[PDB]
Amino acid sequence: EVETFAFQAEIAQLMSLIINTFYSNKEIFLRELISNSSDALDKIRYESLTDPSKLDSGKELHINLIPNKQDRTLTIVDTGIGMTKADLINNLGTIAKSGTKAFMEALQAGADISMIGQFGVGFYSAYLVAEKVTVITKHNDDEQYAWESSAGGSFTVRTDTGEPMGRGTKVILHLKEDQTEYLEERRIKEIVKKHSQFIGYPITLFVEK
Ligand SMILES: CNCc1ccc(Oc2ccccn2)cc1
Repeated sequence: EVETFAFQAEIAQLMSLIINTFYSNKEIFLRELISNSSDALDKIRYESLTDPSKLDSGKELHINLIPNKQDRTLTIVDTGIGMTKADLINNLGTIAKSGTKAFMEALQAGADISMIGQFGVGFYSAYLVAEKVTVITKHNDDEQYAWESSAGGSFTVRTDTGEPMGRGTKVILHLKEDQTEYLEERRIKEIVKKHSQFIGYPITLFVEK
């Protein structure tokens, strides 16, 4: 059972701007997704301060970066609070309509695309480098779900049959053909050190055979 939804108009415009504006500094997508993962980890940590059972679904709080050159995918995994089906609809737990409006105003006042994360819609910077994005997520209060979109105005949500995650979020970036530099170990390391060296969770960069 696959459900197909239309993006709200303003989110569709945000995605079209990210895809179609000439902007060479694409590497910021990874900073934004790691920052989102840190935010999600902070949330489950905070809930666990008063209810330890919130970590029955997994005590480890971490971020994994998994490149796969055969699949041409970069996957960012975190064991944060995850998202309910309702959160996945409703723009992956963001205030994306008002955030996009504020981001648009800033761009017209001289800001650039790299400020996107200050407006709460940093997730959509994934489309700087990905032709399709798959989000697998498990929240303590819901079942495991998969969100997917190749932009073009729509996304899908289905129950995830795949590997159980326990708790957290997996962002799978299906990279554009000309953006495979983001599968190279030395490139990922360089970006993580430049933008995320002080993240307060362990970031493990997986290697390949
Ligand atoms: C914005 N809150 C999350 C967060 C925390 C630490 C962090 O680390 C670095 C590393 C290099 C330069 C700047 N910040 C990056 C993001």
